Amino acid sequence: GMQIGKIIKVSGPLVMAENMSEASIQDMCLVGDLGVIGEIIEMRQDVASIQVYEETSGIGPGEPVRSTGEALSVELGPGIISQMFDGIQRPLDTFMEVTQSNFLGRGVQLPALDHEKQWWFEATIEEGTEVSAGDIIGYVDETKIIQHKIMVPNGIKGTVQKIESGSFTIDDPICVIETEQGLKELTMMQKWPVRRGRPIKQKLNPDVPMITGQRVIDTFFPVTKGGAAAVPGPFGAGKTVVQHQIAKWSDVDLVVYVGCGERGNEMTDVVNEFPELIDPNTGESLMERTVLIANTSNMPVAAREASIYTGITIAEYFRDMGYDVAIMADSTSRWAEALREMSGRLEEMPGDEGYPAYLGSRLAEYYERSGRVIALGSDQREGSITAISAVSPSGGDISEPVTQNTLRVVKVFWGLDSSLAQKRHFPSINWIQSYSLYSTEVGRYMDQILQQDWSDMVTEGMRILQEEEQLNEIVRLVGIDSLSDNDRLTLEVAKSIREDYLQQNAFDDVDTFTSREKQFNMLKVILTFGKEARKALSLGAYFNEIMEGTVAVRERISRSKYIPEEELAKISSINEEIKETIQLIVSE
Amino acid sequence: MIKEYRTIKEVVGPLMAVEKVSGVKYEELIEVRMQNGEIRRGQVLEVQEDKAMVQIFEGTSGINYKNSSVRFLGHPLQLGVSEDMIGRVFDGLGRPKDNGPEILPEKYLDINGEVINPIARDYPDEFIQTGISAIDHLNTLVRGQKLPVFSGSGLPHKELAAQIARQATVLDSSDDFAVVFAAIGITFEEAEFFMEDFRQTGAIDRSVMFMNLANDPAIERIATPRMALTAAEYLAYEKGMHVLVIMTDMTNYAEALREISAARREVPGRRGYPGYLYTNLATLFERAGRIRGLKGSVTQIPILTMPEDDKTHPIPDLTGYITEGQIILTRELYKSGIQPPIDVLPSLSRLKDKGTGAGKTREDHAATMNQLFAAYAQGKQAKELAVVLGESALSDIDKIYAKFAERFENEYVNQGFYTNRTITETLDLGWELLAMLPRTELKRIKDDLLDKYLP
Amino acid sequence: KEYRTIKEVVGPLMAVEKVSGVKYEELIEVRMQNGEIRRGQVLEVQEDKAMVQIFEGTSGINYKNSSVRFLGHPLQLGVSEDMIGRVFDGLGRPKDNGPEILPEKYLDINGEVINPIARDYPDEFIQTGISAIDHLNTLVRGQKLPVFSGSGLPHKELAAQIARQATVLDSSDDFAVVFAAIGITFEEAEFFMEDFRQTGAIDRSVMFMNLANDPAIERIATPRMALTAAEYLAYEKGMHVLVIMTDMTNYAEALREISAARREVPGRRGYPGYLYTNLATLFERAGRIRGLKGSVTQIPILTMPEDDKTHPIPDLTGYITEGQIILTRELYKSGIQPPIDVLPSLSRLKDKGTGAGKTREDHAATMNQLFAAYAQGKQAKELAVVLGESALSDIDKIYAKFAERFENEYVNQGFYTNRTITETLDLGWELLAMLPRTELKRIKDDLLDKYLP
Ligand SMILES: Nc1ncnc2c1ncn2[C@@H]1O[C@H](COP(=O)(O)OP(=O)(O)NP(=O)(O)O)[C@@H](O)[C@H]1O
Ligand SMILES: [Mg+2]
Repeated sequence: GMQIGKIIKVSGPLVMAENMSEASIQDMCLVGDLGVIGEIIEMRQDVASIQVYEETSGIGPGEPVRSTGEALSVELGPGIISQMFDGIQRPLDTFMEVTQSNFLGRGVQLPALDHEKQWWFEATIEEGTEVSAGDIIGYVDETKIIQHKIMVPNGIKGTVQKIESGSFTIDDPICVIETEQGLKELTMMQKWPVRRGRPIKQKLNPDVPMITGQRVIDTFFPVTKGGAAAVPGPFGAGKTVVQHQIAKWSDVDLVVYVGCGERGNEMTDVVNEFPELIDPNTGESLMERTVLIANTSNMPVAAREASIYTGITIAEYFRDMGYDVAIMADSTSRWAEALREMSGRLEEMPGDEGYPAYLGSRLAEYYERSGRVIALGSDQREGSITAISAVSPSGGDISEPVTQNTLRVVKVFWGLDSSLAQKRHFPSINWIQSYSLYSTEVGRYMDQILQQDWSDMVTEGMRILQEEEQLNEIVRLVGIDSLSDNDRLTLEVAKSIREDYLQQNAFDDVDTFTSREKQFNMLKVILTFGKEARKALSLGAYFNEIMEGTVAVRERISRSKYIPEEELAKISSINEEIKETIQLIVSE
Repeated sequence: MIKEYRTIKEVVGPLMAVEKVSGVKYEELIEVRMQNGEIRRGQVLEVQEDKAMVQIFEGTSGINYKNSSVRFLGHPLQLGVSEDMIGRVFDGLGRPKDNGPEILPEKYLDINGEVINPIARDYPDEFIQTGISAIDHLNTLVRGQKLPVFSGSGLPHKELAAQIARQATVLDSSDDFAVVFAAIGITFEEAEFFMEDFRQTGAIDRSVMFMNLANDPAIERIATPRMALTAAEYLAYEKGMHVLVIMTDMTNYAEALREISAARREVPGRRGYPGYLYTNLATLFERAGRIRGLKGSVTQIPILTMPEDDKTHPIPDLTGYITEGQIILTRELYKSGIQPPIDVLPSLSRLKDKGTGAGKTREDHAATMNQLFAAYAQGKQAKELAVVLGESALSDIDKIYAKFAERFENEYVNQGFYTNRTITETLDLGWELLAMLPRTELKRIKDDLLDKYLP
Repeated sequence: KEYRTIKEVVGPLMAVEKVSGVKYEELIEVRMQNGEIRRGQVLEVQEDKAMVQIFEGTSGINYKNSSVRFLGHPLQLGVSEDMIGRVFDGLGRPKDNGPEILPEKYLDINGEVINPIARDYPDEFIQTGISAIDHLNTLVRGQKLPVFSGSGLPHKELAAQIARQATVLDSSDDFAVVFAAIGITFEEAEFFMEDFRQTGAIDRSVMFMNLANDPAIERIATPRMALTAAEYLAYEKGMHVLVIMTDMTNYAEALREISAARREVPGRRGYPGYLYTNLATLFERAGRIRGLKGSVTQIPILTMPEDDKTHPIPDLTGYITEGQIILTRELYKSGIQPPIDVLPSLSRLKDKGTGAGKTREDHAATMNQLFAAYAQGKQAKELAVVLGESALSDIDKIYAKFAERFENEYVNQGFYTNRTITETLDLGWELLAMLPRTELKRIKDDLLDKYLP
C-alpha cells in the first residue's frame, strides 16, 4: 500500500530518507523504528530532508520512514481550554499518565483532546439552513464564562439536514450537511494546519486599548486589542514577569501562553498559580481562560518553531468565535535561533548574523496573523488577537536581526533597560526609548470613556520625564545647586512619576494591578502637586520650604499605589489636601 | 510555444529544478500544476541543456514533485494594461482583489519594460509644490524625478508620503496626478492608512494599487513594483497622464531578492545581498521621467526603512547611488515633535537647479537655500558644543546660530502633516529666519538680493 | 564485529567506513595498535559511514592498524550509592586508587527532560553559610544559581567553601554534593582534593575531575556524568543534591574545538550558534519532581572573559539560570572574602525559601533595607572620593560608613568561616543599627522594636 521510505542519514534533528517519491513538502512523518514525529522540509528527487520534533538518539540509516500525508496540524474543539500542550500539541498531563513517567519520552502518539469525554452540545441552528465556513451551528459551555462555539469548518458549504442537541464526544457526528459532493457529517472538532493562517473576511484597525493593569504600559505605551507589542531586554530585566502580568490581568476573553525555548519552572509556575487566582466577579480561576504551550530550552529544538504556530492557530480559532485573545511568545529569540540551527544543518546560505535569509518574512507573517478581524460567517462577528512577544538579544543589544525585524512590523516597543533592573526599578521599561504608535488614538478613546482630559495628563507627565533627562545633563554640567527652584521642582515631580507611578511591584497583592480609574486618580494627584507647587513658587514660595511642609501629603502620594480599589476616594481626596497645605505654606 | 513537463527534479524552498526540457527560455512564465489541483505561477531563472531553474511565487509547500507538472507558457510575466485599471485594487501579481469585474486588457506588456533612450528623454524641470518647506525650498521635487524617502521603523514615513500625494501640484498644470501605489510586504495597518487617506481625498478614484502585504508570499514582492511601474509607464506615455508612483517598503523588496539569491546559493555581496543589487534596483528607479514629444510623465517616490537607522547599509547606500536625491527622516527630530521629521543636512535633491529660480519659483530660491543650509549646519554644531560643554562655552555669535537652528527646526521644518505652504510663504519664512543673523554672516547671498529681500 | 575501516582522523574526530546498523550517538570503542582502548560517540551517521568524536583524542592512533567497535547503546554511567566518597576522572573512571564501582544500573548520561507538569517548583532554604548569598541572594532547593567570576578571582575558594558548608536545616543526613571539575589546573585540583578530604566533605560527595592537562573532549562528558549521578541520588535515592561545576568557560572551549574540527561556521565571538541550547541541556536538569523527596540544585561557575558580562558564555548562562552571583576585582583588591558584589547579583527564587518556618520572619525586610542602604552608601562613597568629604551631607556620611562596614564586616566573612542564618540576620540588624530609625522605611515598626536594641 502506502510508500515506505528509508533513512539514509541522521545528524541531530536532521534526518534524510530515500524512497519518499510520493510524499509532499511539509508532510508529517513517522521517522525510524520508533516513529518519532518529523516534517518534510525539502526534497531532491526521492530523498526527503526531514526535521524531527523529538530526540533522534538511537536512530540510524536503514530504518523506515512513513509519511502521514498531512501537514503539521492542531485539533480544535472542546477540551482545549485549561490544558498544557507541548510544541506539537501533545497533552503533557496525559503524556505523564499514559507513559507512567515523570520524564519526556518519544515515539508515543497522543491525541491532543479528550475524545472520550462527554460534552453537552446545544444546537442553535434551525434545520434547512444554508451554511458556510464560520457559521455557528451550536455551542458547548466549556467553562461557565466561555462558550465554545461550534463553527462550520472552512471548505464546507451546504444545507443543514439533521441537527440535534445532546451529549456527545468530540468524535460523534452532531450535524449533517447536504453538499454537492453528498451528505457530510460534522463533529465538534476540526483540524487545521498550523503554518497556514486561518481565513477571515477582513482586518479592522485595532483601536480599543487593552487594560493590562500595568501603569507604565496603560498610561504611556498602550497596546490595543488586536495590536502587537515587542518587549526586548537583557537577561533578568523582566520580560517574563511582564508577560505573566498581562496574562493574569488583561481584559481579554482568552490567553494563549507559549513558552518557547525557556525555563521549565516558569511553565510549572503558571499551572500552579493560575488555578488559585480566582476572578471575584465570576468565581472562575485564570486557568479557566488559559491555554499553555510549553517547549522548554532543553526540549527538541525544532519544536520551538512548532510551539509558535500551534499557539497562534489556537488563538485564531477562538478569535473566529468572536473572542478577544492575547498570545504571549516567550521568547521569539529562541524560535529564531532554532531557525538558525536548522539552517546551518541544511547548509543554507546565511542572512544577517547567521540567521536564514527568510527570518524577516517569517517574523512578519507571524505578526500579520494577529489583529482585529471580521470573522467568516453570516453574522460577521468581530474578534481579535493581541500579540505580546519577548525578545532576548545577546548582551541586551537591540541592534540585532530579531529585534530589528520585529520593530518593522509591530507598533508598540517596551524596551527593558539593564540599569533600571539593577536599580530595582520594575518594570524596567526605558520611558525615553519605548514608544506606542497607538498612544494618540488611545488618548481619544480614554478621554471619551473617562469623560476626563486624560490625554493631556499623559502628555504633561511625559514632558516632565523628558525635562528630567535634560536637567540631569545640566546637573552633569554644573551640579544640582546651580539649578533654579522650578528646575528642582521638575526633578521632584519626575521623581514622583518614576517612584510613585512607573515603579510597580508585580509581586505585591495590591500593587500588582491598577484599574483604569485608579491610574487616573494616581496621576492626577501626582501632577496636581506639580501644578500647585509652581503656583506657590511664582507667589514667592520657596522650594525647600514647600518640601518641608509637604512631607505627610507627599507620603500619601507615594502610598496611593497601595490604596484598595473600593477606597479610591482616599486617593482623590489628596488633591485638596495638596491645595490646602501649599496655600498655608505661602501664607506662612 | 507552450510546453508541459512532468519532470520536476528538486523542490527546495522557493526554487524548483525541472529536467529533460527543451524550448524553455530565460525569464519565461511558468505554471506549476500541482498533484492536488492547485496552480502556482513562476518564472524561469536559468536554463541550460535540458534543465531549467524556476522560482515559484507562492512557495512550494504541499508540492509532490513526482505527480506535479510544469507548464511553460511561452512568454514572460506580463501585465494586461487598460485605462479601466484606474480606481481598482490588485494584488502583487496584478490580479484584482477588490471583487470588481476582471479587466479586459488593451494589450499585454512584459513587466520588465524597456530603457528610455537617453536621447529621447526630456530633462525633468517642472517644479512640484509639495507644500512642505523642507522639500520645496531645500530639496526641490520636480515632475519626472525619482526622489525617495529614507526612514526607519517607527517613523512617520507613511504620513509624509500621504501628505505629498495629497498636496503635490504643478503650478501651470491643472490635471491631477494619477497615483500608482505599490505596497511591498507592508502590514495591514500601513496599507489601510494609505487606503483611508486615498478614499477621504477622492484620490482612490484616480489611483491604481498593487497590494503585496506581509501575509502575502515574499517572492511575489519581486514582481510587485514591476507591475506598478509597467502600469505607470502605460498611463503616462500611452495615455498622457502625469503619474505619481509611491512604492513602500523597498527594504522588503531587497530582502526578497536576498532570499532568492540565498536559495540559489549565489556569491553573496555586502551583508548577503546579491552583487547585482545596484543593477536590479536601477531597473526600477530609472523607469521615471519624461519623453520628448509625449505629454505625460512618471515621478517616483520610493520609501525605504534604513536597517538600524544606518545610511551606509546596502539598501539605502545603493538606492542613494541611483535616485536623484533622498529625503531622510530621523528619530531625534521625531522625538522632538518635528512633523515631518526631515533632517535636511543629509537630504538632497539633484534636480533642483533647473526647476527653481525666476519664472519657476523666485529669483532668491537658490541663494537662500544655500545660506539656510550653511546656517543650520553651523547652528547644529553650536548646539552640539553646548550640550557637550555647556551654554557658557559657546561664543556670542554661535549662540545666535544655536538659536537659529532651534527656530529652523521648530518653525520652518516643523509645519505639520496637514499644512500646505505656498513656495512664496516658504521663501518669506526663510528670510525671517535669516534676519536672525547679522548681514555680515550671509556670504552665500549677493548684495542685491540682501538689499531687496532682507528685513 | 570489529571494523578495520577507519578512513580519516581530524582532531578529535574520526571517520569510519563500510559500517552497518550504526545509530546516532551510539557509543564506540577504538582498539589501538598499542592495545589501549579509547571510547567515543557517533556524531553523524550516513549510508555506510559514521563520524565519531574520541574523548581522549586521536593522537598516537594509527588508524590503518586500529579497529573500531560499535557497542549498540549510548554512553552511560554505571551509577551506585557507593559512588559517594569516590573521586573519578572526566570520563567516570576511578581516580582515587579505590575499587571499581559495581553499578546498580547504567543510565544514558544525556538524561531526559523533566515533564513540566511533573515538576515541583523550587522551595525551601539551602544554607550556604555565606551571608551575602543566604541573606540577599538566597539559594533555594532545585534552583540553578551560578557564580560569574574572572581569572585571578577566588571562585576556587568560594566553590570549596559552599561544598563544605551547604546544608538543609529541614533534614538530616540526606544532603550530597556532586562536584565536577572542568579543565582546571593541577594546583586547583590539588586544592579541591585536599579541602574535601581534610574536612570530610568527601564522605558526602562524588567528584568528577577533568584537568587542563587532560584531553579536552572529555569535558563534554564530564558535566553530563556529574548530573546523571546527581539525578540518580536525588530522584532514585531521595537525596538533596547540590551540583557544583567549575569552570564552565572551559566547557565552552571544548564545544568550540569540536565545532572547529567539524568546520562549522562560528557564531558570536567564535562560539557555536547552539551554545545556548547545549548549556540548557545541562542547567535545566536542576529541579524538583512531584511525589519525590529529593532535589537537584546547581551552581555553575564560570569566568567572564575580559570581565565582560556580555560575552556569550556569561550572557547565555544568565539567560538560562535563575539569578547570578558576581565576584569583582574591586572587592577582591580590598580583601573582601568572598568578593561578592550584591548590586549586580540576584536570586530570582529566593522568596520561596525565606520567612517564618524556613529562615526567620525578619529575613525579607532586612534584605531590602540593607540592599537599599548599601546602594545609597556606595553612591555616597562615589561622591566623597571623587568630590571630597565635605561635599557629602551628614546623613550621606552615615551611609558611606555603613557601606564600608557592610563590605568589611558583613560581606567579608572569610573563606573558612561558616555563618548560620541566625548569625547572618543578627549581624544584619547590627549594621542597620548604624542608621537612624527615620531611615528604616522598608522595615515594619514592630519588627524594628523586636529586633533592634
Ligand atoms: N514587575 C516586576 N516587579 C518586581 N520584580 C520584578 C519585576 N520584573 C522583574 N522583576 C525581578 O527581576 C527578576 C527577573 O525577572 P524575569 O521576568 O524573569 O526577567 P527575564 O527578562 O524574563 N529574564 P530571562 O528569561 O533570563 O531573559 C525577577 O525574578 C524579579 O526579582
Ligand atoms: Mg524570562
